[PDB]
Amino acid sequence: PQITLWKRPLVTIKIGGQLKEALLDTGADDTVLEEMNLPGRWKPKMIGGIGGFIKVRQYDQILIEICGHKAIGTVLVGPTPVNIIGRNLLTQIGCTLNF
Amino acid sequence: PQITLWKRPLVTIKIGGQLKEALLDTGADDTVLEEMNLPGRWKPKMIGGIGGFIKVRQYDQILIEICGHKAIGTVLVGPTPVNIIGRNLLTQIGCTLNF
Ligand SMILES: COC(=O)N[C@H](C(=O)N[C@@H](Cc1ccccc1)[C@@H](O)C[C@H](Cc1ccccc1)NC(=O)O[C@H]1CO[C@H]2OCC[C@H]21)C1CC1
Repeated sequence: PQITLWKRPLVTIKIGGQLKEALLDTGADDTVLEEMNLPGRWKPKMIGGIGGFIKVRQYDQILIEICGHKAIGTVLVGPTPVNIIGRNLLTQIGCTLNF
Repeated sequence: PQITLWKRPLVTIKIGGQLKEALLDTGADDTVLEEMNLPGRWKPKMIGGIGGFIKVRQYDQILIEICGHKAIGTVLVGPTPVNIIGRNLLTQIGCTLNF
């Protein structure tokens, strides 16, 4: 679809069998989700934005469905204020910016 | 144009008569630029991100050209790690997400 930017570009995602709301974020290299208990091994990581860094758990090869479009990649999980879909998964669903 | 997301969506902007590099960021409500000398009145403001809050100067009704498209709006100036163009100006240049 086409998403305008008058409001935060929030969409429904399906991950680990659960539905969540997430922000499509072209300014994010990586995808960061609010605290959730995903199964499997993970690696510690630190992610930075405005204000500093937070500690996250990095999970590899996680499947996420974003408005019916499937993507598979690295998902970071930690105390983020909002679920963020980053470029690593937005490239996979064929997302572009247009103006 | 149409911009894919394999690389960071960095563009050249013109502000206060100066050229800078900035990230087109659909996950940002507001536009935040690194420390710089902008003309005009300004107000102290606080903006929060993934790591916490930073102190910024809010400049209102600032002209900025983003890849040839003129926007006039609010620009925050402060210790951000990267220059970010947020939705407040992306809407003015007609930017949408498409997938
Ligand atoms: C490699 O480094 C990265 O990719 N870092 C990513 C990251 O932080 N990206 C941000 C831009 C960015 C890019 C590189 C370095 C610093 C800043 C932005 O895209 C996402 C962020 C989401 C958000 C956070 C708190 C509350 C609401 C929304 N938005 C934001 O901070 O916006 C500020 C300014 O506008 C205001 O509205 C919303 C909050 C306010 C993190 C996700 C992986």
